[PDB]
Amino acid sequence: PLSIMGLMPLTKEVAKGSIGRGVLPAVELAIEQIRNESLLRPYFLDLRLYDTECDNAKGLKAFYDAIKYGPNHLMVFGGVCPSVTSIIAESLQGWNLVQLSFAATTPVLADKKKYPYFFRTVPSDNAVNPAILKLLKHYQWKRVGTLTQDVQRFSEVRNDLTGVLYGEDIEISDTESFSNDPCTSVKKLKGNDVRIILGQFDQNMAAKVFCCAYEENMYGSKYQWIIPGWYEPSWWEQVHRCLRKNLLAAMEGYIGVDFEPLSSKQIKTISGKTPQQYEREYNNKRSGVGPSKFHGYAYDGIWVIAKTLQRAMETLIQDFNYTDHTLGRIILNAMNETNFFGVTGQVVFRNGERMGTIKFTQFQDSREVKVGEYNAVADTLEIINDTIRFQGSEPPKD
Amino acid sequence: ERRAVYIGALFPMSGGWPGGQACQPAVEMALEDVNSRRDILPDYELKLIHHDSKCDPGQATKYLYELLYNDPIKIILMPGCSSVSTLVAEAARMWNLIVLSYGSSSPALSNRQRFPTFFRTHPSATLHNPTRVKLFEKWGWKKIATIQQTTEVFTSTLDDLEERVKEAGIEITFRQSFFSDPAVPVKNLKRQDARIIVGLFYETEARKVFCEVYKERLFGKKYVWFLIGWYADNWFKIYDPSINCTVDEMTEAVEGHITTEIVMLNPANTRSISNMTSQEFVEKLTKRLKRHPEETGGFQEAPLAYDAIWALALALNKTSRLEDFNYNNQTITDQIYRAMNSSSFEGVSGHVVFDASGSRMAWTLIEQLQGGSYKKIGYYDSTKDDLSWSKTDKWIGGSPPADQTLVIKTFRFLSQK
Ligand SMILES: NC[C@H](CC(=O)O)c1ccc(Cl)cc1
Repeated sequence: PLSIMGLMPLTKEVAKGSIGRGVLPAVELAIEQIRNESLLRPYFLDLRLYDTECDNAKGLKAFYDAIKYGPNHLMVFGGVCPSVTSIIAESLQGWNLVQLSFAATTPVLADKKKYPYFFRTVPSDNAVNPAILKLLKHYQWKRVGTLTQDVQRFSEVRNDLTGVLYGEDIEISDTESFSNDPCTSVKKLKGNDVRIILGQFDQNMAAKVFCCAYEENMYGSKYQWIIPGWYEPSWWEQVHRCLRKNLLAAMEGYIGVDFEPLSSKQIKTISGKTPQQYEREYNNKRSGVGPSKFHGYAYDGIWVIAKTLQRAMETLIQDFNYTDHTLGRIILNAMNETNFFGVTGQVVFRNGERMGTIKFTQFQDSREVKVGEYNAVADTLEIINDTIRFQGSEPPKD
Repeated sequence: ERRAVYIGALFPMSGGWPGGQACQPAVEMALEDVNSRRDILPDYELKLIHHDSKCDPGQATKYLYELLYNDPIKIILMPGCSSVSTLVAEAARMWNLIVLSYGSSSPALSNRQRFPTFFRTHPSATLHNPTRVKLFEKWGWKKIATIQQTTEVFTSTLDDLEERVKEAGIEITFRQSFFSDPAVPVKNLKRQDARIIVGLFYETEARKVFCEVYKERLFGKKYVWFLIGWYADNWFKIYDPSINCTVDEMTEAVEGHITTEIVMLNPANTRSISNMTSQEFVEKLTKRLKRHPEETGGFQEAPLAYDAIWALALALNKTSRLEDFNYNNQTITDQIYRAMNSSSFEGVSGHVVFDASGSRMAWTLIEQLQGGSYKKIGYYDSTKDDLSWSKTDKWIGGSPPADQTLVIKTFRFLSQK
């Protein structure tokens, strides 16, 4: 029995419970396959699920109860909402526990001096900066402007972007930031002849930004917008200043950037299957539960946990009463060594951060379509032709 | 013979704000003074169980677990800085506990629908904002910049400063934020030509901010910095291995910056409920300390801890019932909540009242660094609109600088020769 502490919103009352309920089939498949093939020969993986409704109070209560009443847990697995995830991840080191998340995408968790024991199988949303760098190098865009909403996540994404570009020859002409209304800032962007704009703002502020861009005439054949792509699908007509035709005319052609759910290769993964077969069996396993985006990352996370427990038992003393510093260090050093082809690509960690594939999508007439990928392990950007298009003949130049 | 009742506490002895060093002996003094008196609790006894939270939510989480899951049942917790206070106050509704802070100034902790059982003796940090707006209006500045750290206390202070400053016709042109590294926002401030800068960050981080300011030459005759007056008096001369800028460079990197702080101590010489004036309190505290007051962190917040302990004791006396308290029922905790909500007594830091707005103090001290030392340059009372200006502030050139130097319509005249 190798007990694992599973924290994720399973409650129906919370909106984020959809993530846990759609992820559970994937983790079930992974653990049942591990039990069948018997990777851990004498032991067996015991995943204990503790429900956290993304309330900091209830999440901390569940964590405390699992620490005291539950078995001796070796690791923590899960953490979907950012508040509870931050609370647990900062404090893990006190109990020598090691966390592996699959939904916590905030870039602040990448600080390995405040979160030394935190790991991620999902690319954080500040890992889209080298993807944007390769996209800029692909079209010879050597002068960009930025429009950043002033909260923590976007500020950190921008403070990382400015360091990614350091050494290259892409200069940030103008830098802007707003808090409540971006209209004052789009005017300053227009008044400096900024052609390529890297926006880091929220979903509710995106509608305002695009309305202010339509009013400022910051669109058409000679302007390009590159905004985040994790917005929910059909996020424009859900809003109800500018009537929808102008909003759509202002946002036609923006390139979203986001991580990719599943791989597109056919090479056999560590499970002995291909990503297409895994997706087929996942879709026929869950009957009516809503499909989540993190099911592949949960499959890979369970396989990472199994492999790291295996290679930690290889170097072995085994008891864990939350006092064993040595066992925590052994599990850390074993998790740092994870390298295998999972269902979402190759699973490699660079200081706790997963090196995955970032996909590009472009808003055509009334829907977003995929227009390329960026493989961060090989550092290669491939743009799917026949898909990406521009309103002018050539790409807009700065 | 007396049934002991226990309180939990978390004193930050290090980190962002090391207030525990001088707020823990104050709590010891207050507990001794309230246990010696037979009028307050004739049959109970207030005892303290404390831990050094170091002012970070990780060790605070560990010690909160050790507190809530150990031998003595606690009736109230007393966290320190704003981070630990927010964590405990939003986690304490599951165990039905009351949280009473003494040094927590986060404006976000005034939300009753989010921190339902939270009290504090420290004023909210929204009091610095009207003083800043008054200093902007006096000197005629209309567009300012900000460089904060993304902690909830500074975010809330900046939001309130925003809705304040927008009300008087002044705009914040540039907003920068950073989590642990200020180099990029500092160089973005330099590249954007910002003149009047409001920095909202802790001291151990102000040192890094100002190292990066020195390396960017973002100081001199054109720039004015508005910091927080709660840092140590020699915070720029303190040796710090994380920064590369030496002491002599940093001493001139920060020169002529304005700071604001609240008084926190009763200026009058009347006697409080403990039968002790502010001078005797300060003298006993100084005799109780191990180092000098100027180098002991959190000396200006010790009366707040004293008054917090006294208010807790008075509210427990008003109900006088205690050993029947467990983390499950809601009767005793909301009884104590109703008792504390209606507290009013003359403490060593003025009239102690637990209001929702968190602003029971009025006077704001305004200072300025002149030649490596702080000199007081005024006072301000936000309610009666009083500005006791002392006419002492110095400037390079006799007059305070101005941002965005204005255009001058100079005429061309026929040569007179
Ligand atoms: N009592 C002072 C208060 C403590 C806190 O907010 O945790 C404080 C606020 C802000 C700063 Cl920069 C330094 C200290």
